[PDB]
Amino acid sequence: YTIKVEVPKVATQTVGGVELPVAAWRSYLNMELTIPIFATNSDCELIVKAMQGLLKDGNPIPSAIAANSGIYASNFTQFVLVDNGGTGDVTVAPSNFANGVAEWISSNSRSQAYKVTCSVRQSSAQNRK
Amino acid sequence: YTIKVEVPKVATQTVGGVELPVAAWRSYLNMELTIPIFATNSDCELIVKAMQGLLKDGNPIPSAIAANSGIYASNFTQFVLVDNGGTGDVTVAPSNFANGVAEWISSNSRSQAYKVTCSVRQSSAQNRKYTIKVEVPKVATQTVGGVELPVAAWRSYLNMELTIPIFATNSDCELIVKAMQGLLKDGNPIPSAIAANSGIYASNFTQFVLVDNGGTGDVTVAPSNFANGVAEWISSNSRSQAYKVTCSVRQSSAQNRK
Amino acid sequence: YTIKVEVPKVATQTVGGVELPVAAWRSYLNMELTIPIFATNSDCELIVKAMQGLLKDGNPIPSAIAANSGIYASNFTQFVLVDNGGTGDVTVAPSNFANGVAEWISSNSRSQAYKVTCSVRQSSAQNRKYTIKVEVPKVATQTVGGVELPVAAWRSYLNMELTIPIFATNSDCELIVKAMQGLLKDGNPIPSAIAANSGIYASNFTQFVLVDNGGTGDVTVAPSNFANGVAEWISSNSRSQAYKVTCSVRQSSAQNRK
Amino acid sequence: YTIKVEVPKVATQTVGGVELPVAAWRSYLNMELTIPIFATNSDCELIVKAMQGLLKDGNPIPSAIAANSGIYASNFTQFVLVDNGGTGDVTVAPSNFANGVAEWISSNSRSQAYKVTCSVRQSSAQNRK
Amino acid sequence: YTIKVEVPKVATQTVGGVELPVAAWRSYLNMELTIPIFATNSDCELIVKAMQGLLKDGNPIPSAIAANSGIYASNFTQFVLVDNGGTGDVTVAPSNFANGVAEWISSNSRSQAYKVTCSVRQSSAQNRK
Repeated sequence: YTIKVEVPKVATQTVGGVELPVAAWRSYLNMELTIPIFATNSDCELIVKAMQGLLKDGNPIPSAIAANSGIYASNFTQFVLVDNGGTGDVTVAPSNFANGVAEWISSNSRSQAYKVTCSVRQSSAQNRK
Repeated sequence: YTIKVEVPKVATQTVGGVELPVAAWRSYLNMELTIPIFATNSDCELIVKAMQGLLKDGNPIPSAIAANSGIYASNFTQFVLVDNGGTGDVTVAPSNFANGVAEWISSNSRSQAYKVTCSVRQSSAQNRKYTIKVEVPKVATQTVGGVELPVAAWRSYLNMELTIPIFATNSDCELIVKAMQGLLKDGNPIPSAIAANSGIYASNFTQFVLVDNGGTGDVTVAPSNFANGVAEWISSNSRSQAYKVTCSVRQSSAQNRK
Repeated sequence: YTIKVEVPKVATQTVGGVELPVAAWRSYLNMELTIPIFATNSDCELIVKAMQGLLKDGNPIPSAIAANSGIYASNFTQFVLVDNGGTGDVTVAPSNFANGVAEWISSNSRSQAYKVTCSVRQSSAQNRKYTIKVEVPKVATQTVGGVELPVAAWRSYLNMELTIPIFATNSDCELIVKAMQGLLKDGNPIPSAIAANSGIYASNFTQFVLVDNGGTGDVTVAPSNFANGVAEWISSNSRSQAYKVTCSVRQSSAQNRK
Repeated sequence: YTIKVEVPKVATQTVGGVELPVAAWRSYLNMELTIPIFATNSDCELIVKAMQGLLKDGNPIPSAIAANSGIYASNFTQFVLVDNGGTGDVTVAPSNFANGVAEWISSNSRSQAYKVTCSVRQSSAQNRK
Repeated sequence: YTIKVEVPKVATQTVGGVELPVAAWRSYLNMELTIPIFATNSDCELIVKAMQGLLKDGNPIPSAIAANSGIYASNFTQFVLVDNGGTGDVTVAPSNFANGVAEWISSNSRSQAYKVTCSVRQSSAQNRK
């Protein structure tokens, strides 16, 4: 799997006196996951559980990021990307499935929107990337 | 957005038979829409409203298409391009007929005006082709050399090509116009997807009425394919005698979405 | 003036169907008119009257066309080319049949005579072609070497090509003749524009009866296109089975208008 | 805009004893108008008003010309070019719209007729000529 | 005759924080008129009448311009160039007669003013341009 996420910072920009909604900067997340062909569905569930537990609230890895510090069909559906207790949530919706790459986009201007992509590819004879 | 429509010829047609050549029995519609990335949802709703007002009954373009005619000195009239409930309406007026291209612009400066152009041509021996273009601006004031000028921050572009065989009866052209009107009706999948900056994936991919004939004789299209992300609707007919609708969306360039 | 007419074949025709090949179902008429810049309105009315008298019922050319025939020794007769209410009428008489071209001239000198020529030919495997030419003079006296001679100051030229498929019935040829007669009837847009040295723009661009069948079964043509200045009329049919009329006017050279 | 007007002087000419109606001479008027794309309809109305006021009766420019002295669809319609109080008026009628150039011609012989042409063209990126 | 007219668009411009009255853009009108030496004063009056009728309100040529659309001594005196019903009129006044070219200028700043010029010259042996 190759999964990419983009988080923007929404703002207004003045191009010669003209106001346009843009993103001041964007943060990128890239992740690659390799699974051997011998893996049973239970092994895949264990991998998913490990990934979920890596970023649970209160653990060192998410706590470092949260303060900018260090160490001291039927599947192409809209889902909630950012949950803020029911108010201020960010929802992405499917947009494109060209070249075997699925895409999601939040309901906003394209310049101020969240972007999520996911794709699978048989990289090796015994590994699926 | 890329949209394609295929309409069958009904006059003197035998149901379930073989009718050749293919080009003598089918009408083709191809629509391309370019929207800049700076447009919000409210801009998309305005673009959808402009499209709904372009093909409304009684206006020059549907009247010309429904009667196999071109643009002449009796249907060249001003019409409401964008309807906003009687307040803030955007209307266009005849402004040019040079080189065989009919043009309408709104009562604004040349840098802040809605633009409509229409042309017809005998493209082949047995085919006639309509070319239609619409330009929708985003008005702004921009300061050059310390002086303010009216400009457009960006423009949204719509182009349409319509190919009709010479054997089509006036009723066939009326069917084409009705299908065009029913494609963009409010509440249908494509305008809803356009107004929300999204695509057609699983919950808006539903069957809908393409041709409305007062309850009796209506034409309904149902989903039939989703390969490569392109959504496809067909009617209850053979693939050679059915209404076909295909829709897809991609990112053409870094500044626009098609 | 450049004028084009398209006539459909009606015998054994199915309404709204597909009929192939195209060349087996349609008749074509192409007319070119060259008028010198020195002609006034009264000269144009005389030219229009000559055209009206050329295609009047009972005359050699319409009789030959309506019966698929050529020119032979029973319809080769003299006829009134220009009618001026019994006084000042211009008549032509048979004068030549060499090389397969039938010729008529008026009772005047060879330099001051109205000229009419007609020929037929099997131009293609399934098409027959009529070529018709008319020459209208402007008589004058000109002094060369101190001696007066009769000459023509200028000549107005009319040429017509008519293509008919071999499958056409006598009734189809009668329909063609009636359409030809109704095109140039007094009060219709084209003769009115020709008589006034003008074109078809907005007020003479009106619908008119092309084929007159005694009130019942009449054919009416209505405006449908005005691109590039060319005026176009069609009947209430598909573009493959309708009567089509196109008219345009330009300046061919510094001395003539076409 | 590029607007041209031709005014003839009607006469009869003897070509070897043959009388022909011709124009002894013709007067030509050529005018070019440039309008920026930023112009509002009110600006265009102001320009039209200035053009009309440049040639109003009693002003220096028309008075110099009148004595040969100096300084001391729905639009292709017939209109009156010369107004002479309802008697002796000159009316032009549309004739041709080839190559994007509209033409008008008075109801006379072509050799003794008034000629009016008008055409528009995008000469520059910000100017319409 | 060679007649030129300039119509400005008045505005204020900020040069490094300094306000100056300027014209954002200018529209130019150029016209050339040729009259043969055989023309009688009546012919010149007819030419002036044709020029006036070319731009009368309601005719195709001024109506196209008004909406930016197409086709579908004793003479050097001040005169009204733009008439707005007695309120908001634009008046030009004589300024210069150098090199045989007469000039008019509206009573404003030179950067925001209307400019009218007129000059006559014998271009050919039988034509006056």
